[PDB]
Amino acid sequence: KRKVVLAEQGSFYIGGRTVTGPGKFDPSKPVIRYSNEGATFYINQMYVNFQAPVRPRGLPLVFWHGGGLTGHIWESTPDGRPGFQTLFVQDRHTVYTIDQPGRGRGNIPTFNGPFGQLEEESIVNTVTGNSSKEGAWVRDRLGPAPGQFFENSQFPRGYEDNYFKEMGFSPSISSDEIVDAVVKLVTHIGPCVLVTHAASGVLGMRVATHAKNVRGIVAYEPATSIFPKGKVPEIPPLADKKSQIFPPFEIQESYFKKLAKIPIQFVFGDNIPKNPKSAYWFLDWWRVTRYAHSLSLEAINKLGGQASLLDLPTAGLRGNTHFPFTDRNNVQVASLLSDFLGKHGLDQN
Amino acid sequence: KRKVVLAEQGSFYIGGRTVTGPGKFDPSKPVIRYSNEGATFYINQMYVNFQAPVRPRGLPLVFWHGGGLTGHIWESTPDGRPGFQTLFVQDRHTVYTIDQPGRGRGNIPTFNGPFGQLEEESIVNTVTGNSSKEGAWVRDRLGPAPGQFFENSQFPRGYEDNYFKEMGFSPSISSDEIVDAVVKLVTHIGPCVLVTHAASGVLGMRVATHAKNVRGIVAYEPATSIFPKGKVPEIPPLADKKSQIFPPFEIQESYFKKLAKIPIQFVFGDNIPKNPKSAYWFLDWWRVTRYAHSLSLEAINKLGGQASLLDLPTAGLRGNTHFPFTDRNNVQVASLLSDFLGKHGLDQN
Ligand SMILES: CCOC(=O)c1ccccc1S(=O)(=O)NC(=O)Nc1nc(Cl)cc(OC)n1
Ligand SMILES: COc1cc(Cl)nc(NC(=O)NS(=O)(=O)c2ccccc2C(=O)O)n1
Ligand SMILES: COc1cc(Cl)nc(NC(=O)NS(=O)(=O)c2ccccc2C(=O)O)n1
Ligand SMILES: [Ca+2]
Repeated sequence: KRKVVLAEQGSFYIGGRTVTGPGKFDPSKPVIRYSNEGATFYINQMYVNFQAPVRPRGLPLVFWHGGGLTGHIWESTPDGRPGFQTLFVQDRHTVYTIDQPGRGRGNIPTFNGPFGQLEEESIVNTVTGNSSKEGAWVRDRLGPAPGQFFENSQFPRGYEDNYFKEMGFSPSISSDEIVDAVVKLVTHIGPCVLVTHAASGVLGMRVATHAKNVRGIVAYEPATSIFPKGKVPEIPPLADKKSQIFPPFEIQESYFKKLAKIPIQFVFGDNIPKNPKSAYWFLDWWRVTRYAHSLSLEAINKLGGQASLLDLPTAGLRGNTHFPFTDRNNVQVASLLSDFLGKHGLDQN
Repeated sequence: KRKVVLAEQGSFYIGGRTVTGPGKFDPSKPVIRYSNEGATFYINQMYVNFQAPVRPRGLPLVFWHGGGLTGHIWESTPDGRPGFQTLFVQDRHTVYTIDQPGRGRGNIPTFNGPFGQLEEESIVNTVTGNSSKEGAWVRDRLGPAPGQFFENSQFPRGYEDNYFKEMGFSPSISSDEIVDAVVKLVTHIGPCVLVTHAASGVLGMRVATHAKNVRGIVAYEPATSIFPKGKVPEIPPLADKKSQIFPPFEIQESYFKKLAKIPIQFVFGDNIPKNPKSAYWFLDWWRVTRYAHSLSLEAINKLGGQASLLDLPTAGLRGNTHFPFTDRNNVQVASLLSDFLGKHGLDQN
């Protein structure tokens, strides 16, 4: 089960643009100096890895990490078991994994000067934000509070250090430029399936409205909902009566209707409450966010779509976290993804 | 020949520490906020990838990228040919590739606040530095000035954008903490060989003085020379009679002596001038830096060592850049690395 046979593997950079400092470069002057003089910088490019099996069947899969993550989460679980990259090469799909602009091997746009600043232009903000171990613990629903685990947890307990070390900050790159890089990738590889997670959920939906080569989407616990412009349904605030979920993204209806042309599945793990929970902000946040997504999928289906919501507990899988593809039962989670691909013929040539 | 059979592959995080923000975490309060309140942050951890062949022979190889780079440079060349990772898995070595702390999938230590600042504490500097395309062009000796190639160049022309997109800034993480992470990796792996490049040259030498598991070093064009404390020889300034090379790193003789106990090879490419070249700063810089390394290797041999300098043109290979392992003749470069491993018994069990 750890063995993998690759016809080919590799990695490359795609997307991005260039920005430039003032003046001219002189090769006789000291080159190692604090200066943007005569400088050309490549910024906002994306890193892409691929592994291809011998005799691939069906469409390539593009795995797109969630917020603050990298392609590592598709490579291995925190306790060292095979990730979805290995599992789906074994399932005879070519597999692409990316580090989006601003994350991991993607570009972080900084120069000579305060972070993110190229002379007078602010490419990204100098002030950053970042989550904590404690924030990530409850965001990911390991348990209701740091140090605590829900009863039938599929988290790989004992490997907390490995898990939280994989997370980090994102600079303030425009979401337009992240979408642009993946649109370019989808043009490059041809017909494919996007497999997204959390923060890349809404970005993958946006990519699909720009790229007909996206033939299906599976999104693990997407973080932001998407609706036709001006048609966002009423969404309640959280139980604290003061907080709200992420403002839904709105796109013009002519683009939204492209989401009705491909199969789309949103997958949710366990321990999302049915009723308000004022004591546990992130549990309540997930309740209302999942509700918003159910309305988003309904709007897609009313336009002729093929969108569905899969709650892993309804499929017989209990205890999954916000990362079902690295949980202890990730092989069973992968089996459900294979089922989706097979149902729609995305595993056949 | 692109096919690769892996007994196993994966990745993991290792090394690093934690820093903590003020106060306590309350799961009832909004978790997504501009605050380090109650926050634990994992910082300065390293990303590690591994690919193991069936029936490995000899010691595992740890490939360590140069300055501003990532493990991508061992995966593929800019024009998409197999990198040393593939070539040496095919050569029946287990291959580790790393993204060191502060680069790629390694941690970049920043929080909520100005880049690198945790409340009143500066973990890394807010002001960054970075090379340009122009500076990298002449540092890497593609040619004497940006956009110009040496006639004999082994660079994969036409893939310049791909090449420069792989480079980025590094935050001011202490070199001690980078060495510490690799020492911990070497402890985990067991006996191994370090293959370093440019900025990681001096760091790999330091790791070997702390880790008897390092059984050999091959360094491609190391950037900083190393000497016993108080025994730095006379090194001239550059031809401009103003600039100097990087100040040599000095270590205790009792640690320096450990470098005499393992085989060490420094590898240099082509187009490094023999005589002073005041018109081309980085060509002259490489002349004096290579000279300093010659004296460093001499110092190791006078302690009973086996340290050698391989100039690729003397082996019949002409035109190599600062990245010989991604140049057009990188298969021939790899053959010379296999020759070194075989002479010293590092390719047998
Ligand atoms: C006219 C050719 O198209 C391009 O210019 C182009 C476009 C987008 C990304 C990369 C390239 S590229 O060629 O500069 N490089 C690649 O195509 N890279 C690449 N490298 C690997 Cl190792 C694999 C791959 O696709 C599987 N693609
Ligand atoms: C957890 O605690 C904190 C603290 C602070 Cl300051 N910022 C964040 N931001 C995110 O988690 N941003 S997200 O983009 O990864 C994301 C958000 C909601 C739900 C999911 C995700 C996610 O992609 O995993 N989380
Ligand atoms: C090229 O032009 C500029 C401009 C500025 Cl501001 N800073 C740098 N820094 C480096 O290249 N730093 S290095 O660490 O990668 C390195 C240095 C010398 C020789 C080799 C390397 C190297 O690792 O490849 N280069
Ligand atoms: Ca989302």
